[PDB]
Amino acid sequence: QLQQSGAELVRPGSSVKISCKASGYAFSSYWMNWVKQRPGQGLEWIGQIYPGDGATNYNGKFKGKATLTADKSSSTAFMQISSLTSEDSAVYFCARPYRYDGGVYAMDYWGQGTSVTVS
Amino acid sequence: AVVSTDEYVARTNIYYHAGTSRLLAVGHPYFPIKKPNNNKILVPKVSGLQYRVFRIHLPDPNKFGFPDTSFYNPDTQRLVWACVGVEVGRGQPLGVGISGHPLLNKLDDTENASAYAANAGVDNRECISMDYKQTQLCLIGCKPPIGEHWGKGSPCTQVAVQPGDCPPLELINTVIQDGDMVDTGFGAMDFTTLQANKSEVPLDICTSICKYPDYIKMVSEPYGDSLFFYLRREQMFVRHLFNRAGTVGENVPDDLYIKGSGSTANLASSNYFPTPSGSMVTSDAQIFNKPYWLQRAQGHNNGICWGNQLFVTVVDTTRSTNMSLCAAISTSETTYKNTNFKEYLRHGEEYDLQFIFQLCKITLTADVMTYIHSMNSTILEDWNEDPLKKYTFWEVNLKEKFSADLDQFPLGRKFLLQLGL
Amino acid sequence: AVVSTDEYVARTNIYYHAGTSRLLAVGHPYFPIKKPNNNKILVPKVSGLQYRVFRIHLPDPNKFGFPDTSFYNPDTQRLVWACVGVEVGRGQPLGVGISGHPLLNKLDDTENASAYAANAGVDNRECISMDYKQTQLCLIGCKPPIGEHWGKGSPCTQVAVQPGDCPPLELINTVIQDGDMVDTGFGAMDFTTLQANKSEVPLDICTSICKYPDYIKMVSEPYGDSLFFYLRREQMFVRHLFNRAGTVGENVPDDLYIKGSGSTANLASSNYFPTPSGSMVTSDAQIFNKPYWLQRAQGHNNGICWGNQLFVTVVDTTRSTNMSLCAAISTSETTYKNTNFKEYLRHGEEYDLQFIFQLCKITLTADVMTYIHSMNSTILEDWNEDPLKKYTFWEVNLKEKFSADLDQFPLGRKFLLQLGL
Repeated sequence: QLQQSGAELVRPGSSVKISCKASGYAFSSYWMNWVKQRPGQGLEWIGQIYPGDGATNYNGKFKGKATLTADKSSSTAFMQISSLTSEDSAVYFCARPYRYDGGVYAMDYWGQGTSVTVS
Repeated sequence: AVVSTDEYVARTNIYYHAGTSRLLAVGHPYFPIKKPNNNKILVPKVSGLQYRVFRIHLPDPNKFGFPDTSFYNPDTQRLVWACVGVEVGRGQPLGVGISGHPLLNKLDDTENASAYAANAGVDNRECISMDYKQTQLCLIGCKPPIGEHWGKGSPCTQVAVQPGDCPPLELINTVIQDGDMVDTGFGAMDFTTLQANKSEVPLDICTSICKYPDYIKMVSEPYGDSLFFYLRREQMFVRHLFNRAGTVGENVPDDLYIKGSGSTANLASSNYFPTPSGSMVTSDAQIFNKPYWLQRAQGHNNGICWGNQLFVTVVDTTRSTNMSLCAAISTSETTYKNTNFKEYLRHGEEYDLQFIFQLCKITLTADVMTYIHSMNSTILEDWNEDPLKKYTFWEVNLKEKFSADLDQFPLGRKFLLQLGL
Repeated sequence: AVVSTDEYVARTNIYYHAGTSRLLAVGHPYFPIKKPNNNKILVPKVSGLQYRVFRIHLPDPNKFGFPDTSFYNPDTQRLVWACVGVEVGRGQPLGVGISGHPLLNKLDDTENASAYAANAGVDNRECISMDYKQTQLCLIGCKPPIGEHWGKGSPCTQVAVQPGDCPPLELINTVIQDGDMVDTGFGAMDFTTLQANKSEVPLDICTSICKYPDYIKMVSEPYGDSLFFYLRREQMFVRHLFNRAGTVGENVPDDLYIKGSGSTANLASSNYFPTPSGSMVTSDAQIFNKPYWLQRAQGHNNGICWGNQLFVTVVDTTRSTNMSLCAAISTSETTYKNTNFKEYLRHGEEYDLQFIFQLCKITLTADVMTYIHSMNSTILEDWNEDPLKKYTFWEVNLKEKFSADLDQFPLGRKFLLQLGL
């Protein structure tokens, strides 16, 4: 069970911090994966975080735009977006790696999705 | 400043022989057998891999009844026993034991692989045994022996230990006790507090502490009472090279390799561990059943048994043979049935300690009394309860074993022949 | 012309003992543990396969405060410490480590094959470990130790190096720093700059340089300050015989064989590489925990510690035991789950250096000053900042450790007993 934040409306140039709270398992063993989907369009990979030491990999497209963090004490993942534009309006999803610290065999548990409007 | 005992301890010409009859120990090699509902030990754990610490009790030479007492002045001086010869007799045939674990944490064989190993599921533990590293050693002194081992150090008050975090190490000095285990090839550490797994090593050391004599510390000791003589012989080699199942506690820095793909996409456990093996055991390499002449000690205490005590620590894995004995539940059917026979394991140890003691006298002058007092106040207090009651050791009483006729004993004859006069 | 120090260095009758308390080193056997985002080292790499280079700092005998100073003239002469006895104490139990790589470049087993091996696809790397070659060595001098290793030489300005072209070799002399790696069976070379592969050898030497003491060069050294005494003991044998995956860098001349066909049509990699194995480790073969009396040096510098410095290089793989310690993420379920335990690896090293120094005096005559000046101008300048700041070594300060009572120490007793008077 993963819980994401409610809908956001932010003005161009602003910034947003969105959470994904983990529950029903031991968070301290798993990364968190994040993707992006624009209205009526496909899926794109943003990055994934190892909460333990804050290590993370970036999709080049989201290098300066995205930063990932996580609160081990409360088992929650966070993603912040900077210098928001019309292209950042989309539904964002958090998703757990199937195999502990490995990122193969697909994403087996997804969050409900959080909608962000830049306007 | 500390000084050799030769300074204040006078040597008489009287010599006595003393020896245990024949010590015997029988039990289970890996763990003690006890009542489940109960806690009373029915059968003890007896293994060739344990330390044997003998607490030798000597008759107080001052209370002793010598035929002649003209050799000294009971007013100005006192008497102490000095150990001059020791013979640690061993009695079973030479042989090698073997220890394992039904659920040893052993993923795959990393000594040589033809294809990338599968994938760790849940519990990939195997029933595995090994022949521990060979060790022969003998420590003698008037104080109990001291060992070292790695244990879980106390954490720094900062970053809250996340569950599963690697525990901090700390070299811990301890008193070696009779029954303690010897490093078997996995080093000297406290496996109970450093391995939650409970399956990293064989059952016999699995929830114990393997200790190693802290030779450095003991010899640095100012007075050198803990050990004034020792013999050590240890050898070991790598039999097998394995992998550890479990989850990466610390990941392999990616600057050390090129990411794989497909099968090699996921890194296999690089938490390798070897299986020890103390090679062949031999007569020519025996340390025991030979007399040790403690004439010149490297420490300042030259074999003086203050407190009429004497410690003999031993470890001999050259006679570690375990014998399996099985009894039939029924003596009928002429067809073998594994269910008809109850299989067991037992190991026996046979010792025989022998000593040659030299009577000594100490004129209790001012200086001498000041020195001895500083060194160990109890010396004087006892002269004209147990301080180590908390520890344990094979208690050996020799108060009724002293004999002036060395002639009549094997260690005795050897001594006379060796010392000529 | 160079001359023995016995020529211009006078020997007094004063002797001092000095020793480290007990050095201890704990860390990860293969690589350092650090913060991913960061670069600060959280846990250092500590392996029995690294060199330990101790930079021993001695109190300036000229600034020192002796009870008596009549033994020399502070106007015509100066004082220098001379190393006369060393005891490298080692403290963990004997044992053998083990190193591997999760993606080692090992195609097939070439030691014995029943049918021609398949065909190299993409990434045929295997998770493989091995027991490195045994090495015990001790170098002592007043200058840091120097090693040799093969590295990538500079190319000749001609034929533009085609990518993938074999890199040129060049024996490179270097200063052996504390923490450097010892040849482990793959020779002394720079694997980082000579193996793009990053999978030819185990992780612990994988991106390091394995250096070998350049004994030839150091002994040829005119003044012989870099090393005036040494002990070396190395052994190794071939455990396994493998193949290397990758592509033919240099093809096998066809005059060396008859073309095959079908399966044997295509030649298998003949880029063989063996797996090393330093056999069994033994007490009888120990180099340490024995005193070394540096009385007659083979070089011209007979143990004079110019600069009040002293270098002690050591390598001991006879105590390379690595201990795996795993912590449970949860202490609930009574069913083993590999996911419930985080496995780690740690290795501990224990040292204890002890020395006996002899005070010496040098009357600063003209000739003497010309000589010493040519030899090493700093000598005189310092008499009545760190020149090796670039290099790193285990710093050891003994300025507060000298004692005139050799009597009170184990190495000291040994020395007195050995030298009689």
